[PDB]
Amino acid sequence: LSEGEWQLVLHVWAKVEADVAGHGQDILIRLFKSHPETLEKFDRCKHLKTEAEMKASEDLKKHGVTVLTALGAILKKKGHHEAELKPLAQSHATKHKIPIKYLEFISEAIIHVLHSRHPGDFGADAQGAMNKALELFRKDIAAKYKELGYQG
Ligand code: HEM
Ligand SMILES: *Cc1ccnc(-c2cc(C)ccn2)c1
Ligand SMILES: [Cu+2]
Repeated sequence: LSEGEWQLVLHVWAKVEADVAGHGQDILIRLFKSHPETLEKFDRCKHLKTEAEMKASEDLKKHGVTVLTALGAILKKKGHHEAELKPLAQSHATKHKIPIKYLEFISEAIIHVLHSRHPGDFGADAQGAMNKALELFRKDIAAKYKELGYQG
């Protein structure tokens, strides 16, 4: 990414940081509605059936904050994120067993929520920048997955 593209990424991410939990809720709800098979990866989660139940779930809201906190730290590294990706690849390859296709699904949900909530800060320039940033994340975590023996 160019420096300008990183700045577009972090500009819209600052909007996410104004209410991390609400963004995380919308992102995970979009993920679970669009790809319900991902629900099975979480404990005490398959039982959630309606959007209202999903919005009421403290576990879901906590999880969305966990995801966005870690992703935001990664994005702020502007690609220099090997030390941040290392523990994530470790757990997601060997314990949670999250295939790259699921990381694509959550990337799509992130982009959907950012476009829905911040269209003025998420035009084609910023969309493409965020696309590139999330593609770089997925590329680098996929390489670490394989180092750990996981071909997902
Ligand atoms: C942007 C992508 C993602 C980020 C930054 C992220 C980040 C994290 C972090 C920081 C944790 C807690 C520490 C750890 O266990 O490593 C975690 C836990 C977890 N993640 Fe991810 N995650 C991502 C995507 C996903 C996806 C797409 C799934 C499933 C479809 C998933 C499933 C899980 C599970 C099952 C846990 C265990 C925590 C729990 O639910 O008890 N992750 N994630
Ligand atoms: C429904 C859901 C979504 C995301 N995370 C969870 C969860 C549940 C527990 C018991 C612990 C950690 N995360 C649930
Ligand atoms: Cu969780």
